[PDB]
This record gives sequence, C-alpha cells and structure tokens, in this order.
Amino acid sequence: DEVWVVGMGIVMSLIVLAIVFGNVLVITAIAKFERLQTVTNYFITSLACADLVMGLAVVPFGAAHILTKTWTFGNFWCEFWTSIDVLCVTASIETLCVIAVDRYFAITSPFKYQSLLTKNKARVIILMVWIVSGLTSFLPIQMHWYRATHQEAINCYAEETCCDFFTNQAYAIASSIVSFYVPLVIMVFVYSRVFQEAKRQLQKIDKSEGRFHVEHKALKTLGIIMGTFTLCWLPFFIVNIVHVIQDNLIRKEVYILLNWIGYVNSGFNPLIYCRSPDFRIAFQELLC
Amino acid sequence: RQEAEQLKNQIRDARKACADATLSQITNNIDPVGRIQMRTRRTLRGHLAKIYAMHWGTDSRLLVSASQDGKLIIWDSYTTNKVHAIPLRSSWVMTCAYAPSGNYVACGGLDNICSIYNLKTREGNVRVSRELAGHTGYLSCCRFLDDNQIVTSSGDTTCALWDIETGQQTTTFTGHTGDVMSLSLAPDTRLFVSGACDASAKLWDVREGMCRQTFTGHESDINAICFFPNGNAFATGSDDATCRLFDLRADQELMTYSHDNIICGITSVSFSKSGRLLLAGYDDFNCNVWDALKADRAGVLAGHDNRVSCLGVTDDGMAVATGSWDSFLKIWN
Amino acid sequence: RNEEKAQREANKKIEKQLQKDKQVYRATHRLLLLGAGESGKSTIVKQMRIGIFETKFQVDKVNFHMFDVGRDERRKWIQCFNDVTAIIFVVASSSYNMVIQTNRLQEALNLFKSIWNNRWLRTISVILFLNKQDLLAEKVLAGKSKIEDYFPEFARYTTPEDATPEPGEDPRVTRAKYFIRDEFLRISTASGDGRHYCYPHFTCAVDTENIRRVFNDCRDIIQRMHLRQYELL
Amino acid sequence: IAQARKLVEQLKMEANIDRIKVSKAAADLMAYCEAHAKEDPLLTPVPASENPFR
Ligand SMILES: CN[C@@H]1CCc2c(ccc(O)c2O)[C@H]1O
Repeated sequence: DEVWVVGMGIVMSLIVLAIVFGNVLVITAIAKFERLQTVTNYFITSLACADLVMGLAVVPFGAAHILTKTWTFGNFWCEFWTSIDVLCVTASIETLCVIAVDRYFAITSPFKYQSLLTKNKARVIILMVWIVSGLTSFLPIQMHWYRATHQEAINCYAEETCCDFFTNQAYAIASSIVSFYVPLVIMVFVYSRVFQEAKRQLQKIDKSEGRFHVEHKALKTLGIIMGTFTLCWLPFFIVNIVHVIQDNLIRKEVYILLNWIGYVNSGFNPLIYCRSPDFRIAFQELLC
Repeated sequence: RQEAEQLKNQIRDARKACADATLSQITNNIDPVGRIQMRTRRTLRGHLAKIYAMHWGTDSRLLVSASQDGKLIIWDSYTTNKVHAIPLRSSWVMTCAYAPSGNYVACGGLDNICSIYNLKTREGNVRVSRELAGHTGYLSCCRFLDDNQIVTSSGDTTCALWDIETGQQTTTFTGHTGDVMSLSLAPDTRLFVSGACDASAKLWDVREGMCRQTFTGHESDINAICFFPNGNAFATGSDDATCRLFDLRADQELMTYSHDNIICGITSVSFSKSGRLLLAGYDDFNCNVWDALKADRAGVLAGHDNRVSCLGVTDDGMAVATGSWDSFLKIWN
Repeated sequence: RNEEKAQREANKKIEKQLQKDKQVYRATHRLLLLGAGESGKSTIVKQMRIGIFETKFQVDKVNFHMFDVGRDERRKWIQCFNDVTAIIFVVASSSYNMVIQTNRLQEALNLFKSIWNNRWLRTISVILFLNKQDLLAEKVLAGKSKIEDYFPEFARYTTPEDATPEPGEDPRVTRAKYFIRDEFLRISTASGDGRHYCYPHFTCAVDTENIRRVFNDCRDIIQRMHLRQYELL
Repeated sequence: IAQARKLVEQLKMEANIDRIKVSKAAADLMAYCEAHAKEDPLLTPVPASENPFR
C-alpha cells in the first residue's frame, strides 16, 4: 500500500547510507594513516572503492527505479548504469577472490610470500582485476552485445521510459561465470587449504603442549568470511542461470530481490574484512 | 669503606644545606608558555628498519640517521631529499653523529667499533676513514669535539676520547658501575656528561680526564642526556617515567618532570634553543614537551606508530626531528 | 637552479639502490643465537655453518642470518633484536649438577624466564636446543648425583602420557630428559598469550640435521604468525 | 682492596668543591631563559614567511 512504498524507500535509504558510510570510513582510515598502508590493505581498499562505487551509483538509482516504477532518465543512462552495476559487482567479487589468494600465499608458502608480493605487484594485480571487470561489463553492454532477440526485450529497448534487464544466453552465462563462479571455486579451494593448514598447526601445538593448558576459531572466522559472501550472491547467480535457460520461469520481483540481497554484500564487507585491532583503533580515533 | 660512607654523608649534607629554595618556588610568578600546537612539517621516508639515533648538522639543514638495516642516510631537511646513503659493515647500529665541520659522520653499535665516514672524498662518494676499536661493549653514543677528535660511550661502563689521525684512545674515563647509555658535550666542549645504567649521571672534564661531580637522582637507568643551552645545567631521561633536571653549580636536582598517567620510559631528551622547552621522547608512541622552568606540560607530539628512539633540536632552534621505530623521520615546528 | 636537478637525480639513484636493498633485506631472515656460556653454542653454530659473530646460511633456497653476541647479566642491547624471526636458545641439559654457587640449569631457566617476559622480545618465538644429550644420558644412567637432590620437583614427576622416545633409550634417561624439557615448557606456557611459542629440541654434537629443525621451526613460526594475524588460530 | 681506595679518593675529590645557593642557580636559569626567549622559533610561533620548512 501507500505505507509500503514509504517503508521500502526508508529501507533503501538506510542501506545506501550504511554502505556509503562504512566504505568511506574504511577508505579514509587506509588513506590517512601510513601504518595501515599494507600490501593486503591495497586489496582491501580496492574492495572498499568498488563497494563505495556500487553503493553510490547502482543502489540509489536502482531504488529510484523501483520506487518510481519507471526510468526517467535517457536510454544512454540506462546502459551506463547497467555497465556501472556489472563492473562494480564483478570488481568486488574478484577482489574478494584476490584477497583469498593472497592469504593462501601468505599461509601456504610463508618464506616465498614476503618476496613475491610487493607494492608494484599488488598495483599490477589490482589494475588487472579492474580491467577484467571492465571488459565483462562495459564492452558488451555499451556495444550492445548483451541485447537479446525477444519481443518483450525489443519493446523494452525501444521505449526510453522502461529500463529493465533482458540478456542473451551467451553473455549471461559468461558474465555469471567470470563474475562469481570462477572466484567461488578459487576461494573454496584456497580456504579449504588454509583451513587444513590451521588445523594441522592446531594438532602440532596440541602435541607440543598437551599436558599444559595452553578448531573453533578457524571455523567461525571462515564461516563469517565465506558464508556472508556465498549466502548473499549464490541465489542471485543461480536464478540468473536458471531463468536465462528459461526452463524454470523466475518472476522479475524475485530476480530484483535476489539482486538487492547480493547488493547488500557491499555493506556487509567492511564488517568482515576490517575487524583487525589496527582498523578498530583507527575507527575509534576517527570517530570520537 | 668507612671513609667512603662518611664522605658520601658529608656530600649529601652539604647538598641539603645548599638547597635554600626549590626552583618551583622561584619560577612561580613566571608566565606559563601556554598550550603549544606542533605538526609534522615533513616526513622523511626510505629507512628499511627501526631508527635508533640521529644528529642535526651544524648547517641546520642536513641530518644523518641510522637504522638496523645497515643504511646510514643523510637527508636534506629543506628539500626532503637523500644526499647520501652509506652502507654499514654491521647491521646493528645504535648511534650516529655528524661532525661540526659537516665533513665527517660517525657510527657505531653492537659491532664494538666506531666507524667514521668521510663525506668530502671525491674519488669515492663515501668510505670508512677510521675503524676506532678498543671498546669491549656496544657503543651507546658518539659525539664530535672537532674534525679530529671524538668521544664515545660504550657498554664497557667507560667513556673514551679518541684521536682520529693517530687512531687510538687518547684518554679513557672510568667510574660508572653500569653501562653508559648516553653522552652529551657541553657547548664549550671542555666538559661533558654521560648517563649510565647505574642510576647516576656523571660530569667529566675532557682536558683533565678526571670525573668532577656525580648526581644520584632517580633509581632507574638513564637513557637520554642533554645540556642546557647555557651549558650550566642538564636534563636526564630515565627508564622510570621521571625526567629530571640537574645543575652543575648547585650539584643537585632542581626540578623533576613526571606525570601520573605516564608509566613508560624516556628514550630521548633535548632542549629548545632558549631552554624554555624540554622536548623528551617516550617509550609510549607519542612525545612530550615540558616547560623546563615550571615542570608543566606544554604540548604533546604524536603521530609515530612505534616508540620514539631519537630526538633533536636544530642549532638555530627552527625545527625538531624525532626518529621513531616506525622507520620514519618526522620534522616538527 | 641546477642544484634542484642534481638533488633529484641523486635521490632517484639512492631510491633505486634502496629498493634493491629492501628486496634483498626482506628476502632474508634473522635469528639470534643466545644461550649460556660453555653450553655448546659454538659447537651448534659450527654445525649450522657447514665483538659480534654473524654467520649466514641458506637452506631450501631461503636465506637465514644468525648473530651471536658476546658480556654481563644485564641486557639492554636485547631490545635491538626485536622483530627477529626467532631466538635460538642452546642450553647444556647435562649440566644439572654444576656451578655457574648456582646450578647451571637453574641459571639457564632464570635466563629463559627473563627473555620470555621481556617487554621488547614479545611476539618473538624461541627455538630451544637441549644440547649435550649424550652427556646427560651418561650421567643419569650411571650411578651419580640424583636429579631430586638438586631439583626437588623431580621426585613427584611422572613420565608424560605422550612418551615419545627415541629408537633406543632407558626409562630413567627418558624421565630426566622430559622433566628438563617440561621445566622450560612450563616456564614458557604461562606467560605466553598465543603470540609466541617455545620449540624444544633434544640435540647432540653427533647430530648434523639441526639446519632442517631450524628451518621447520622458522616455517612454523611464520605460519602461526600469519594465521594469528588473520584470526584463524 | 685497591678499588676501595680509588673510590674513596674519587669521593674525596668530588666532596671538595664550592656550591652556590639554589636561589642563585634558579635565578641564573630564569634570567637566561627570559633573555633568550626572543630568539626561540619553537617557543613562539614564527611567521610562515620566515618559516623555512613551511
Ligand atoms: C542490472 N543488474 C545486473 C544484471 C546481471 C548481472 C549483475 C551483476 C553481475 C553480473 O555478472 C551480471 O550478469 C546484476 O547486477
């Protein structure tokens, strides 16, 4: 009803405010202090920048679209907003994958890790991640390689008052793979190996100091790291692949709901990747 | 031993009788300097590991710093440039000095050898001029009397005066029970004082070679030492939070600088050009500025991620540079 | 004028040299060979070699750098060894009945307690080498001074349920070795908070595989530090 | 033995000295600080034009 629209608007405003505040706080904390300038913190700030871009561009305009039920802006603006959304999502997820791989190299090969990760190498990795994200988003959308040959889709592409997402099978499959499924399997293997390392270290410590008093923590941390990423994004890409195949019809409302559930991962990310005592001290110093 | 106890009792009685009124009473009417706001004008970057010691050049522009990476870097403070970067034979370095003539730089540490580098050589950019050896402990601090003499303070509980050209100890000073951790020369260079781990600061006469006065003060070790600009008083830093000022003529403590919140140690002490401010580093990550005549804190210097290990005030009193364990040199004003 | 250009060129050259030096420095680890006198530190140092004493050895294409310092009970220079990979502690485990006045083993335990509780040496793991195992075995096996005479707690001591012995050993020598190890381990366990651990090893002059033990201990140290940094341990 | 005699002689050397009253010393330090406070860039804020680092 009328109250429902106001409630949805309030929820969207709270979500965008939380995302913007958290990401800008993380970026300011990393930039202001030279202590926080660390090789892994470059990946962290790349993730924060991607999440801030998404929460500033895709979230507000998408909320305006869902509340207004039509696209007031031009046809070029629809394509640009879609490109920015896809670019931000891909960059964020691939940066999560890169952080996972960095941790894999940190624990798995501690001696060689300090030598083959450097500031220049980190910058090259971040630039490569953003270029890969851009090619998946801007190149197909801007040159209209994602447009599908459907009657409803063709009608939607004509009228400038409607800005929805209708995509061909090939582009949707490739984008879903590159954005989520390759990072998913890479992060799964990485975190499985890291959990194995932590477990074997725990048994080694227990063997060394069994008589004296001195994997709950590892399991809890890996759950808080992987579950919040899997639970947020997995349903969206699952239903993406499902409706693209069209074998099981998916309503547009369900698609939008799962997409926004994926969107809130940008807000959830700083609460997972910025719990370090140095980051907490920096946040306390910055705010009161 | 009985005579020594009587002599010590007589010295203590004479010091107590000489104490008419404490410095706090006399400086009561002096207007406080008020709060002092100071910010990092320039940050010097390039050091690999923690920085221990630094020394401002006589030109008030060039400063030399030492780190555990084995690099002895000479910075141009005005332009934030690296004039020189001297490698070192031993990675572990705990001291450095810059000659008054601006031509020589001294270094030392756990290597038990005082290394002196000639910056005026043209065939080679930097090279070892002398390998001053003879100490049996780590060199805590080295200072330059002139271009041809140097005084060092080692862990052998002895301070020695060296001759650069000949290359051996001209005179040695003994009397400290514990390791000597700091050394500062009087402006006239005829006298100097060296703090020791024995909770005692001693005054030495360079020409005579014999100790003159000894001040007890606190009970913890002394890590920092610095004369008053007048050359007639000095202030000490301790592992205990107390920072104390002594007087040569009164031969006893005048005022003590301590605070209830501070429980950490002091690693570096220096005076302002006019002597009104006593800048003292701390084992805590931040530095402090004390009013010398009133023992009231004026300003707090913060912005170092680790403990402050070096500190100095330039000759013209324009800037203060503190080198912490964060491998960064910050120049304040 | 040209002074600014000359300074810029000098800074650029020095910065390139410092970048190369930083790569070389971060590629190499540092250890402190700190132990009591006449405890076999020279023998173990010579085994690993294959005012201060610095020896550099590499294993598995990983560069290790060791420093042995040589002068009183007070140690203010110990703050210079913060942020080292590990501290190697060699002790004459056979010297449970000797004068160093005071028992040598007790003096070594006091030194270990001082090092473990040092503020600056926090988050620094200690690799423990119980040197001179053969002499300890010869002493305990033969009829001689009992451990309980010098260490009262040995009478109530019992063999731990782990009971991991060598291929061939006696119950008495195993009890003595494990009691000596557990004294150090009990000193190490209480004060630690998971940042730094103590790695004990029973070594002798005949053994020459201590390079592998040091390499494995350093690998475990860095792995545990990385795991605790990310809060997975 | 011999160290005790050296320590006693050293204490005797330090004992024989003239000490001026703490009032005079405090007055001297205060006078020096008051006289030289006019040329202390740290104590008083130097103008940005005359500041070399700024
Ligand atoms: C307009 N919403 C888009 C539609 C499809 C899509 C998204 C995000 C990442 C991708 O790889 C996609 O293919 C969604 O944000």
